Amino acid sequence: MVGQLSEGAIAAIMQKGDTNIKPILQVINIRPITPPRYRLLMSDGLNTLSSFMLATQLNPLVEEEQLSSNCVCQIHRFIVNTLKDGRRVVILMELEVLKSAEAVGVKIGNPVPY
Amino acid sequence: SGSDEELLASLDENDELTA
Repeated sequence: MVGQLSEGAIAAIMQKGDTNIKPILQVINIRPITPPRYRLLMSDGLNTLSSFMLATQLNPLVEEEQLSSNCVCQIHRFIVNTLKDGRRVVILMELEVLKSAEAVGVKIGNPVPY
Repeated sequence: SGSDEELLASLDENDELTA
């Protein structure tokens, strides 16, 4: 099932910074860090990365459990911001939920933190 | 991958310059 995810997308965003991709990722978990702002640990099957933040327009997907731990989604619009210390933050502006947490049922593979 | 603070500071690049 790691072949269901865009393996290498996390490294690509962190290195090349390009936003012209529509990666398919698994949500590992979600945490409010504040009108709540949600921080997501995402997986591309190879790596995990927690510097993801959801646009607040998408908050209802979290609050109604459609975007939830182990669900699989496809990002359709995101922005990259690069911090003074070299860290890159991804803001998820638009996405599609492709498969519910309940339909996936497990964390896919054994991704390691980027 | 970043503190919550610098993640939130990243929403406002002027704040990120001096965080």
